[PDB]
Amino acid sequence: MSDQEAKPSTEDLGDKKEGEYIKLKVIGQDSSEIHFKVKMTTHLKKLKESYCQRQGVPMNSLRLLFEGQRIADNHTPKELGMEEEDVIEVYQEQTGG
Repeated sequence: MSDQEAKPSTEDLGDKKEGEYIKLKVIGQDSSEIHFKVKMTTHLKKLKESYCQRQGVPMNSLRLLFEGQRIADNHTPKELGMEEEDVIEVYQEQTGG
């Protein structure tokens, strides 16, 4: 009733232990914690796209930011200052409705 979530699109569900990548975590306002695997030299769009894919919500509904800076696509974790945790904060801001 009154839901705005679609079907969760799992991009990856295997090779959790067998791989050379770290596991990041995203904090959602709806008390949601998603864990996904990624490398430190990967694009930042993959981080945001994976998080929204698992939830099944519109991209223009939640804003992802880190330490006050904006996260784009051609950005790198080493540039934004992402450490071992790689955890990003999300804020609910629907464009109109």
